[PDB]
Amino acid sequence: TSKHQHPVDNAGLFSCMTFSWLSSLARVAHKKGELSMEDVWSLSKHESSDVNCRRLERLWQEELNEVGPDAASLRRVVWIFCRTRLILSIVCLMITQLAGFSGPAFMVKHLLEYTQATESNLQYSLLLVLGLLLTEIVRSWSLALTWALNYRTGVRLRGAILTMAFKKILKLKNIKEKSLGELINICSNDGQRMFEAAAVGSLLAGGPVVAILGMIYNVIILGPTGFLGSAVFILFYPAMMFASRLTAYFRRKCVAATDERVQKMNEVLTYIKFIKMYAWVKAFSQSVQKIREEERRILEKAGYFQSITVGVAPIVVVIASVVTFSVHMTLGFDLTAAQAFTVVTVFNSMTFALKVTPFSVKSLSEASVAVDRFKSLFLMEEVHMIKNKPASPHIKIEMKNATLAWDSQRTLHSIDLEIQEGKLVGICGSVGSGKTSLISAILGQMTLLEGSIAISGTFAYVAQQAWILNATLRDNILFGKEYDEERYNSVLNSCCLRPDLAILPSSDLTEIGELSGGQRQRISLARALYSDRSIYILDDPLSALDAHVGNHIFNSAIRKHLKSKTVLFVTHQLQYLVDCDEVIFMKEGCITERGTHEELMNLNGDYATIFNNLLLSVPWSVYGVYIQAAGGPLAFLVIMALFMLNVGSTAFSTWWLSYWIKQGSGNTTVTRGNETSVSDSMKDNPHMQYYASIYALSMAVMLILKAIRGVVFVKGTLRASSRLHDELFRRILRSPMKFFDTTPTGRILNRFSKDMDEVDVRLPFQAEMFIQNVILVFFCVGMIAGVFPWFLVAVGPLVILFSVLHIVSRVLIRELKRLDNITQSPFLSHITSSIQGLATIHAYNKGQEFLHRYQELLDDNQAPFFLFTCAMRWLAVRLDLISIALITTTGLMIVLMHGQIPPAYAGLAISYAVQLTGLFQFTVRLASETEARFTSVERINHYIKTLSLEAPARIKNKAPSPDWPQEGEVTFENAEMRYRENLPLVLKKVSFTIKPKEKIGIVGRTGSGKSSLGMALFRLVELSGGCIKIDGVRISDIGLADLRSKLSIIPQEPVLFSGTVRSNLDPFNQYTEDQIWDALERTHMKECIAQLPLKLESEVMENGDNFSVGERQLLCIARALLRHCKILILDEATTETDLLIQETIREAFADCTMLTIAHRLHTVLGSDRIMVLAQGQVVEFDTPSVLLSNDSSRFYAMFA
Amino acid sequence: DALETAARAEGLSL
Repeated sequence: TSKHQHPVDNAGLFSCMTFSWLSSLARVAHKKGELSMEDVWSLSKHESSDVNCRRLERLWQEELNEVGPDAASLRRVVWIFCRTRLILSIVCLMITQLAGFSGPAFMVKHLLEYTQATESNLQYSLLLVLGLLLTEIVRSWSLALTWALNYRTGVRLRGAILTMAFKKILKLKNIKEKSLGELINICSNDGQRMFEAAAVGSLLAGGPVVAILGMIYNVIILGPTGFLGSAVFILFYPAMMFASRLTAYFRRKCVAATDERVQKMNEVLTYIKFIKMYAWVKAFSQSVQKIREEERRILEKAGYFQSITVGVAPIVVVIASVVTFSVHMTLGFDLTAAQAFTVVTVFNSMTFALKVTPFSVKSLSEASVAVDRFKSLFLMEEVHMIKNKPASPHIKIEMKNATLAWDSQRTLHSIDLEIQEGKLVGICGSVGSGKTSLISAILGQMTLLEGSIAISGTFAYVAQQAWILNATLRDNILFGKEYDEERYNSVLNSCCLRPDLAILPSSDLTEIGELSGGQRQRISLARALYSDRSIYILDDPLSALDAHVGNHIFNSAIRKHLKSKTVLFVTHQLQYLVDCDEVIFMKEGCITERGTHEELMNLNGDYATIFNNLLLSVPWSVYGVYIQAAGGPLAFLVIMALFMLNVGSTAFSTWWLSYWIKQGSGNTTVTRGNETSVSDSMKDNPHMQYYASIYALSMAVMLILKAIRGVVFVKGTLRASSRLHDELFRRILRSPMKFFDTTPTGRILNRFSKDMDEVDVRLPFQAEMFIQNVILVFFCVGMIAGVFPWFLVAVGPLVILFSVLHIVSRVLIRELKRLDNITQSPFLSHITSSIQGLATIHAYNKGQEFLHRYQELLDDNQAPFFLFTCAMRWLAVRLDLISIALITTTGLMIVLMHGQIPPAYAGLAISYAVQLTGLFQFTVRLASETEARFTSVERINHYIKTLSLEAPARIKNKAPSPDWPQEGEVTFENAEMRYRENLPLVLKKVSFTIKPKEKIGIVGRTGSGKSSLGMALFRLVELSGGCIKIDGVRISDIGLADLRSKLSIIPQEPVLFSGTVRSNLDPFNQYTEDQIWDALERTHMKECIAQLPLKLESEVMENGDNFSVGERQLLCIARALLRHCKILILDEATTETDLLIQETIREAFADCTMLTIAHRLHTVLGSDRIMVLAQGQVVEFDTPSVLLSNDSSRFYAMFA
Repeated sequence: DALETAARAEGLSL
């Protein structure tokens, strides 16, 4: 961002048309391949934010003074702001449409009429081709000028409206009235909305005029029969809007469907391990499958409609042609080739215009909504400031008999206060008494009702929430002040920030995110101390702070530093007011007791009652794997064949028109009066009915082929996507737990959440559009070549140049987009930081610096975006110029061989060549979108392929025994277990045996290995040494399901799945209802279930956060007891409810073997045996009765 | 929409 003047101000008209400045920039980019912030130009003075802001605010103020703040319309204001640019744009666009209508139609008509003639006159046809080239070039350049003007106007409007809106929000009264998210969104996308408004509306004012001109030309050429050809668009475009609405409705359905699916995915992956030792995978697998099939059906419907509404333009023109010409020929009217091809070319023209218009209409509607939202955010109450000076400077704060009512309520009544400088005043009261209300009123967010308030000097404020600036430590401490060393060191040492400095290695220069509450409080106090204002107000600075350090800070700062300035103390603790100079008690918005502290206990008021209370790019591999997932090359071949059939059938219809016209009379001898001669008239052929029938067949083929191709393509793409989904789910559910132990769940959730919907709702769309575009262009070029091969050998080098231009433009576009994103991110970060702490900024009167910073950010954010848009326009201009060269050369080629080809063939050739225009930038953009989507699918493919496989659920070891386990005897032998490779071993030579029907409690320090036994016994992580024997059978020789079906545990936290009680208890329904009722009555739950009319169908939400904690624990332990497993282990299950839970557990499993992982000694007291772990090893093994009787026993150490 | 992306792909953001 280093430049003297922008190239815009120094560019002439020709440079403005060819974008020579961006041509040089793109050449430099291609030379280097990378861009930097320094290589781009800064904003010119014409589009500076401040000047536009001044103009917009002046106009808004004038309108407000004119009509009043009751019926103000920002539409008129923006209209006056951009009137001149709008009239220039509409005049230029009118020129564009006039040229693009007068050139092709008139030149084609004259050229075909000359071709139909016999005599050769090259002096005329060369003039005609020169004229048509002139019109094409003029139309292209005028369109470029229109778009440049629209871009400049849109940039100016967006900048002005954004900065004015920011000023308005910075001058806001209350922030809790409206949500923060929408307030951020009002400054995030409204600029894009205004850009779309300006540019695409100025483009919108270009369609109806050319449509009407085309209708008039068609009717005057043909006769009263042109209405049939002009009514097709009227009868059709309602169908397109209907299809759009239906697609929107189906999308609204599938978004909710996929929200449900992703919620289920998050729920299942949250407790992946919990499912892992239960072997319940199949149930959630099937549930995900049925949700997937529902969403797949909705996607099928949406895809049918989308593929219906994709490529109607050639279909529309073909339908218009067939209907019009069948009607014209059946009713005995005559015709020639020239009229036909003029008609089809004009039809192409209105198809272009009417394809341009609709998104412009939509953008205008969105703009209307956005400006209405802005008007809503323009008419709130503005925060006032009390600037009435006091009688004397000694009385810094003065206020006399003022009452207030919170805006949303009278709170404060009949207040009389007076505080002098240098006096410390404390505030005493309860929550809701009015402390916050009074400090806010002094802050100036409250209006003035009675008397007056006198405020002098600056203010210092410390927040209850302790707002933190989004910067490093050294930035927010100065808060716009110059840096000092001794003062900063003294302030830092005063608030005990040294531990904060030592803990973080780069604490002095570490950006703070938008830490601990005490750290925020202390840095807030440090900032207040460094601020050095006049009046220092303060509320509860030691609420979240520790008592000792808070007291030390108070003594070292308030009693030392601010002994000579006015300080207001507010706190919820009344023990600090003993040494305060003056104490004010605040109660129910009215002053009741006040004075000195000693007198304040002397008066024995309500203060004393509460005072004593506290005292007591991607390679071809991705394409190949996607094709393979699609179902092999056969589906690819079928879809290509369908597209080729569609375009070839359109070619068949047009070529049949040509053949019909060329057939002529067919050597028919007719009488025209007193003599007979052969007359080349269409109506004299006795086989025109056959041609009409072939036309009807062509239209039927049109419709049927389009429908079949759309349905087949949508079905194939959705089949491929569902196959990929099923493969990924199958692999991920057979994945190791180390995946989740190492990688956070956020990445996997995002892979399931956003990437999947992205591919499903984007890749088919762009892929199909790109395929249709390329196949249409290729078929038209193939036709023109099939008429003239010299055209093909001429357009070869043009193809090479097009490839070069595409490469250069792709490089430049990618670089520009990267720069735009990298400059956009800190912009949003700054908006969030500013909106977070508005009250403090208003209190310190630092508004101007914030707005200046925001203007800087807006400038260096909008520079690259404007450059990027201009680059896209430049690419479009270049491709349009290439197409103009093509049209010129094909016109000259048609001229040169006059008299040797039938006129109908020349007409079809020129019509197709005209159709070739404006079909290249579409291809480039679609290619870019397709490669981005394939980059996403490449990421998904790498993610799925980089997985691993565990041991199979079935192994050659077979089932151990139908009655396994026979007993509850387990013996350990030298257990060596480690969490990961190279990780320190958690298990180190531990061997023990447990007799059946015994309660065993494992007690040890954190990380001693108490948790490791759960994974060790379940074969979850493979043993690194030794063996584990249960009933004399080694665990490693049993299949995963075989032993996972006979083991059950209870976790520390209740695990409740979304669904029903029946699903949450036993999804497989392998138990009878009476057994469930017996389990519930054993767990004492029928009393809480029977009264519900959905007793076994009671819905359970995520984590089951609707019952009490006792109900959750009871249902969980029921989910353990119904499995009747021989071996069951608890892991720290944790007054009356707790005792009930413990007694229920004691009475429940008295007939099995109990292993207890409990961190509480009191609960495990009286157990049969106690297990002690010494950092992965056992030191004592005996009954706890003899262990508590031994002082030297480790078990007796922590008991005291 | 197919028509919505028609005008955007000309010279505007997608």
